[PDB]
Amino acid sequence: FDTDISTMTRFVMEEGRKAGGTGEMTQLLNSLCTAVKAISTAVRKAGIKLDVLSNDLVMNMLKSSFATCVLVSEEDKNAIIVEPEKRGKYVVCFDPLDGSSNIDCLVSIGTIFGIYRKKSTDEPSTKDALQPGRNLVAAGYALYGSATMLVLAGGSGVNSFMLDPAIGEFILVDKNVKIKKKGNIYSLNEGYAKDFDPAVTEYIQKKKFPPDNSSPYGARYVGSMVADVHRTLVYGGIFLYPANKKSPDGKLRLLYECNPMAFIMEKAGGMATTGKEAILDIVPTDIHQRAPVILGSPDDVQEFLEIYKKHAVK
Amino acid sequence: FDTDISTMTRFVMEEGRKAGGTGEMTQLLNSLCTAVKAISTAVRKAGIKLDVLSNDLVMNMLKSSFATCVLVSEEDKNAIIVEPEKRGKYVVCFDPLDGSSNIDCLVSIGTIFGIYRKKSTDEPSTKDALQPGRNLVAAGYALYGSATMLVLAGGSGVNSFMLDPAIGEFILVDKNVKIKKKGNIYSLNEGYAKDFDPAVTEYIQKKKFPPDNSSPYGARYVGSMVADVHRTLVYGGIFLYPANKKSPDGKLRLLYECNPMAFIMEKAGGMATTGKEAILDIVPTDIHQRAPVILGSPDDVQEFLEIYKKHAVK
Amino acid sequence: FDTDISTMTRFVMEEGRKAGGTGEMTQLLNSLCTAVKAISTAVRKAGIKLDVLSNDLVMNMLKSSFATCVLVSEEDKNAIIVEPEKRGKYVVCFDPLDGSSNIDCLVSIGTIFGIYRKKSTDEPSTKDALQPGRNLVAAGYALYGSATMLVLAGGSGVNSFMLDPAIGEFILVDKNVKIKKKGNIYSLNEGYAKDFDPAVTEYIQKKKFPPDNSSPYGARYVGSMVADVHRTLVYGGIFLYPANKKSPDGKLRLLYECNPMAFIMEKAGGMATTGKEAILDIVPTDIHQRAPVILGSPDDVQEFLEIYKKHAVK
Amino acid sequence: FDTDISTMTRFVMEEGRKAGGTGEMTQLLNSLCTAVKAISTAVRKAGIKLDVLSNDLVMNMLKSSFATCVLVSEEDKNAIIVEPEKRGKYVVCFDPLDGSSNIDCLVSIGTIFGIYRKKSTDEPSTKDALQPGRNLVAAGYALYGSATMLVLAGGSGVNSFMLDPAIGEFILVDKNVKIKKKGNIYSLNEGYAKDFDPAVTEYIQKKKFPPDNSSPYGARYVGSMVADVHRTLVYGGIFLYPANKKSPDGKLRLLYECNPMAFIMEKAGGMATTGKEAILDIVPTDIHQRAPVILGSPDDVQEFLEIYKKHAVK
Ligand SMILES: [Mg+2]
Ligand SMILES: [Mg+2]
Ligand SMILES: [Mg+2]
Ligand SMILES: [Mg+2]
Repeated sequence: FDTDISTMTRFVMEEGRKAGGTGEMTQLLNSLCTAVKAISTAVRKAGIKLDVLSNDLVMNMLKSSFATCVLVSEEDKNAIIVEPEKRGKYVVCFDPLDGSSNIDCLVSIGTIFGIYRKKSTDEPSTKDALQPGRNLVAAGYALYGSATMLVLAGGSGVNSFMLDPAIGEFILVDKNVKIKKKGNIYSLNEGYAKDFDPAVTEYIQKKKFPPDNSSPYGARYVGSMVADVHRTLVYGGIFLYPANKKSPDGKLRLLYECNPMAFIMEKAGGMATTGKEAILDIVPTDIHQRAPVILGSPDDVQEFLEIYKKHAVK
Repeated sequence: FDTDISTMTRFVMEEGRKAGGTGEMTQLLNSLCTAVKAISTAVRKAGIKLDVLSNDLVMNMLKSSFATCVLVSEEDKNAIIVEPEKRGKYVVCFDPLDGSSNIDCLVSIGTIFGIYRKKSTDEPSTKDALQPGRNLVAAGYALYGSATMLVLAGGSGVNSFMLDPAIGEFILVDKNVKIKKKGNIYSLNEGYAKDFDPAVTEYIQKKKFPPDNSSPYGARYVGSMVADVHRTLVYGGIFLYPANKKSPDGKLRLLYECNPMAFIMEKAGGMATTGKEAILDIVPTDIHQRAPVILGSPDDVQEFLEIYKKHAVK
Repeated sequence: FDTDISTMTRFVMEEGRKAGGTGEMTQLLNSLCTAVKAISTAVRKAGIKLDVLSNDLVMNMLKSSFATCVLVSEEDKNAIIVEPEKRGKYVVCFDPLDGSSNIDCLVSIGTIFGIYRKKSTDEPSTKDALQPGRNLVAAGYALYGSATMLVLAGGSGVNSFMLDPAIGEFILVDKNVKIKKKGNIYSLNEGYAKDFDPAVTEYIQKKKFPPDNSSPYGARYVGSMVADVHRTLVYGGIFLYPANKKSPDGKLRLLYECNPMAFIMEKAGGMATTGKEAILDIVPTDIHQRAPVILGSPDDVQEFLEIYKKHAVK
Repeated sequence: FDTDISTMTRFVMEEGRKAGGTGEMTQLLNSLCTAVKAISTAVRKAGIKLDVLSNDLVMNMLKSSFATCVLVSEEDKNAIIVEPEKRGKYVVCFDPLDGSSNIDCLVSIGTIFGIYRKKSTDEPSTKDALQPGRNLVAAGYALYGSATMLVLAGGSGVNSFMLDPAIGEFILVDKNVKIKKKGNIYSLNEGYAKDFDPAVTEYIQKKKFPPDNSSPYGARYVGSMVADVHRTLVYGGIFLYPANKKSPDGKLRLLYECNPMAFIMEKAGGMATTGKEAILDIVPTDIHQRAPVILGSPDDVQEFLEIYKKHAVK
């Protein structure tokens, strides 16, 4: 066995010692890890709804952290104001179990969260949760796959942690990851080819028949956001979830879905945009607001952006 | 805890009692399950090559089963003749760790196997492994995902088993599964759109702009065969791995990749073909021979087949 | 000869003048009658496939009616969208030649159709054909027997028309028919006695050994749906096509087989159910969907229903 | 002046060309518009009863349309059977001049109508007017305010038309309107606070002191149904007319008041319910039957519904 275990806690603990945290973020992240480990377990045996189980699990651990004041979940109509006695300084937006639809086919589902520091001195309210993604102080997700992973983006980089099931701790596996500058994979559901705007139809076209005669990009789309975004972070490329008829503003939620993934992308060196603007700069008006997202290696989203404006004729 | 555990072993044991097996198949399948459980473990922590580890693991457990005589692996140039003392009546073709390429992105990789009964009275040789897929007596795969699954197709149906990590046994989860008649998902790497033959280009086209004005099929492609084939078995639809420039005969291997998946499809009520002929009817000439594969719900591969012949102009 | 001929056309023409039709239904029904008359002829001499001939015949006459937009046939994998120029407001579901299997033994085969008014303002699609039977505006069948009959159920009753071969017109023969309240004949293939659920086994039993010591019902089963359903409408009784092993959801199709016959039954004063629910209330998900059917005189299907629930133990 | 005028007639004329109408609906709607324009005029100068004038006006224009057979007015004890010579296929329910009580204070009063297609082949009778709101083929109202508006809900959406007094035509102003998902205004006469059931008292309470500390909803109640419902459709929010002591079943009439407004709400993307059930699903027993109504943005009536059942303890 190893005598010096590099656990996530040790890591967030060092990090917090720089800025001089009170340690709340550590309580927050520890509580979160407990919820994630419980979910990985439910998932690894749920066969021999989980959605509500996961929501409650994450909600309860978060509250017991004494580190939060406002909880916004994909699973809740309204924002949650944490009791005064368990109150703390952070606002956390989360999607307890994402990809919960195609869950049977074992397609890598996951948990997504974004953490903001409350700014107003007054009583907590939904307003605290309506901050632009650029205001996030931490963000990440857990991918429940062959192994349970937790990717975390602090204000100093992206680090990948893998759950060691023998001791139930997330061990640092990759430190300060950077997304490659240009990738060879594009990802999106081409089954909606019929509703795609001309910009996307053109961009895709340039992928299958490159004009400089290079090898065309390969296609890859899992169907679960956390899965597609993770492959993107890891091997590079681009991920697209534009608007169509069935979802004229995109299908992915802004607060607890696009923002946390946008923040991780930038910290990783990638980019995240709506075509018009960067996801992190969008100021939210509603906690369940959606947004179109194009994200990935910088050289590919930029190439996308040119084609976007060539058609914006602004 | 449950007092009556429905383990895979109990199941293959009942099944074997019908035909009146000597019990070799049970030894074979038990040895296999041990190898799979060891691999799920290596995988769940391989981060904090596996290919060769897995090959050796599966090879060794198979030999110790006293149930086999000829082993054909994706990882081996030639077929393996099992020692006389450990010799048994079955020939097993396998792919120890498939999807071993995009393994980092947690995209559901797996193990694939096909089991044949030796027919010739003479000394074992490669010839024993060169039988048409229709001659298989058992087949299945293990999907290493959120949970480790083992799908098995005996001569009586397809059953899904999920690994209970607490006791290390595969518990029967789904009995005699049937693939839906028609699905709404199509799966293939459209990044090779440029090399696709007219039949596929047309079929795909009919998917994105249905002529009867129905809703178009959704796209889904994980990149790992076992993953894509499993989602197909589960939610229905179609999976396509045709030939192109880089692979003019298809990329998937016949013996230990297409055949086992073709056999499971048929037993599930689906179909598996090359366009010209059914995968199970192809008589192999080489153990590493490849084949183009179209497989899935019957109503979709048939629809594909019409378009195939409309272009075959035979 | 008669100076005042009571033809079907005159009849649908009067009827249409009530509701104030544009006359499309008349064009539709006239085109249909032409197809039926051509088929009766092919049949009356087919000896000295017809299926495909009949499908094309009915398809072509329907399109030329300028009264339809979506055609669903038993003979077609998908629904048919009628050309814009020949487009009209109705959706018609049909089974061109039913009983086409035991056709040699002269056992009364026939054509079945159901007519729906399109509801959506948008482009025609399969969805227009997926309406519950209770939405039918007209329905009927043609029985090709000793005489060619056409039974039609408008929203005002059931009328029987017989083809006068001398002038090639269907003359009204029976106006507003009503099925008797209770009949003395039961109809179903008892050769599947082995797969029958306990409810049916009990019901049949009460038929051969009536508990009130009355005379037992006679048995009658032609093998051709249109034939059995017609004898039922005429002399009363009950017709049963439940589910078994070979057909766990029933063998008869919902859209163009059970629905049109269910609608006629109700309009005739009879009932049509699956055991659980009335056939007309089932909302279709697929154009080739099947359904178990019990239909006939009200006093008999009700008696059946009691025994059904006595075993449902819901 | 504009060379291409987008009049309501042109619009209902295009729409009718889809379904293939005989043109009756156009005659119907044109006759209606004439009655509305005459009323807007009487109203714009009635100062320098109107109720009976309006009833007669609408009754006469409707009859001259040759498009109706049964007329049900708020102003008439019984239903009206239209003469055979002027008879047509539609049944129209209407409230000629609503809000006719607080008319002096200039509070936006209006005309409300609902149109049904007759179904029975027999002689017209009151029964034709007793169909559930979900059976409506068209519905709308005219708001006589700063401008005269006509809101129409066809089976394809809601469109707002404004009367151009210079040429006396209703010009399309807003196409296919959608009610916002959640609004910030609640509307009801709180002066009956004393008779309100606990569900409403609680819901209102959650509006003035939001539990998630958000800004409380503003109050707005004009006193005239058409006015309150129109502001609701336009800016979103919720409208409530529950039952009390003075009106234990609600005050608004079902046929020509709640149904037409319920149909418009749904077509607009909103909802309309009694607390127990949706207004459109209520099958009428009497032409002057009343119903409690809660209607508006979906996110608000749903929030209401939860509180309704939390108190139904069903
Ligand atoms: Mg989600
Ligand atoms: Mg392989
Ligand atoms: Mg048939
Ligand atoms: Mg009124």
